[PDB]
Amino acid sequence: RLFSVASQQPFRPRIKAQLTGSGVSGNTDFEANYDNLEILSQTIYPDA
Amino acid sequence: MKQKVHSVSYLAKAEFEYKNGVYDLVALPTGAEVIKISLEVVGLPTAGHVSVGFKDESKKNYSSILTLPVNETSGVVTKDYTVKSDKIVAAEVKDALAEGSDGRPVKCVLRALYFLPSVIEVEY
Amino acid sequence: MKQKVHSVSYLAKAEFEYKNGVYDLVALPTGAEVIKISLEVVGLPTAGHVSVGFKDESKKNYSSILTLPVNETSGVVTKDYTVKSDKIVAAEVKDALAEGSDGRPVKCVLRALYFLPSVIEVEY
Amino acid sequence: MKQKVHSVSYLAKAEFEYKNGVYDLVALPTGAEVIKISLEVVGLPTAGHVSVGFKDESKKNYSSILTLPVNETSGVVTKDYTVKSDKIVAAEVKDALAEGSDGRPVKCVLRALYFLPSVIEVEY
Amino acid sequence: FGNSLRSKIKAYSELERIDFIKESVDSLTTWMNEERDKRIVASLTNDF
Amino acid sequence: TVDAGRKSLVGVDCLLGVSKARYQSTDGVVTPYDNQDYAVIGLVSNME
Repeated sequence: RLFSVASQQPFRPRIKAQLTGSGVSGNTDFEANYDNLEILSQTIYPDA
Repeated sequence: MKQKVHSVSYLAKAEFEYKNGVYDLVALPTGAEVIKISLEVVGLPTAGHVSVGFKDESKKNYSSILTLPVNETSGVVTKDYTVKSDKIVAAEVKDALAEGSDGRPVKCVLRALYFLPSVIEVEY
Repeated sequence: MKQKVHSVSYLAKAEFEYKNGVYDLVALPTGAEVIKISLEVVGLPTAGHVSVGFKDESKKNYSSILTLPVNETSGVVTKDYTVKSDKIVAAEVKDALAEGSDGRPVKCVLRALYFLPSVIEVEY
Repeated sequence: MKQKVHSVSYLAKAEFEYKNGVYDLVALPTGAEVIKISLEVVGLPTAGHVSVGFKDESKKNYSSILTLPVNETSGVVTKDYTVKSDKIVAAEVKDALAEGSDGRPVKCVLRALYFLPSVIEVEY
Repeated sequence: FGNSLRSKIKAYSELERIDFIKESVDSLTTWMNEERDKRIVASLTNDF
Repeated sequence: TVDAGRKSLVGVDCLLGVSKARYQSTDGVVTPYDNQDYAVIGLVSNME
């Protein structure tokens, strides 16, 4: 993939992971089990 | 200074009538942060033990964590627990006859203070 | 697995200055789930006892539940309590003179962790 | 009957792997109402002590409040604490070698239940 | 002085056939009426 | 919107002042009305 970054600064794409957390069942409050939205990043540096 | 903490806490109170048998007192979710288990005997027992412990929702995974003879009539677990598939707090009374010395039936009360598995991020 | 639990919890902290008298430390609602009472002595007392217990809002229904002599300087009630009309946690010091061995006045701190009577339904 | 109480409570759980060093387990705000500190050893240690105590965010103000030898493998602080600039709960292990008798590394879990400095007014 | 009632999850409320808003309003109006009347009676029958 | 919008909360509150009529003298002088219930006489009987 060719990134359209023309600023040639080190770039950092990010992805959003799938939720692998159990939820809440029945009348139980959402608060009893919050899920964690995780973002993963990677940085690309230039080379001369 | 930044961390994740459990911000949700529940207390479950359940009574049983202190005679031989097994009782499923408190239900806990996976990842629950059990921080206090207390057992109390209301009345004057004459003979018997109460053993509270953990067991599965279905299968026979009972294991006592706190044993109470007749005399002290109150106890608290000395240990803290993260719920890992042992999602039943249960209590069994192996020896017990009728109330004894009172004429009024003997009660046992179990209170379970536990924190929910959910976490939030806080910095101080 | 389904139950009703207490989801609301408060902590009340109150200080008194450790000399003879009666102090009304913590107020509790009817149906409150008192799960921890802790008493602490800040300083070096020389003589006296502190007795914490329960009493009515008005009438003279005082009854000690935890007695602290001079030496140990800290204590916790061994028992758990559901508030039934005894809606005052109170502490009395029958013997005490001036600070002693320090020159700085002796403090006593009482912390009461209790769950409100409200319940909610949860299944796990 | 009217008072101010702490209505917000958090639990912080942190693990370290039980070998010589200093670990900053729990961060507390100023005015936090620390009401329970519990330390647990998961595994079978062979030699060593764990000392939990309080220290500053920066400077070297460490002072042990609970010491755990190898044998009992669990402990709870006997005292209650209001956070006054000692905003780090820390644990140090001065003596420890590899796991011992197990082949699987030895864990230590610290749980800190504390009430936030915020207060609200309630009458019962 | 006052009360309140909290419902269950809306799915349960529509599943066990309770219209929580209307029922709660009615029952709380009732409770309030008896509370005012007990106030009146308790003040009235106080020290004689 | 108490859970996230799932549940609800119906609350009822009243502010009310009630008191048994008992008029105190606006000075120090003694009148047959001072610490006396204005219009109330108690009637006590063993209930059973």
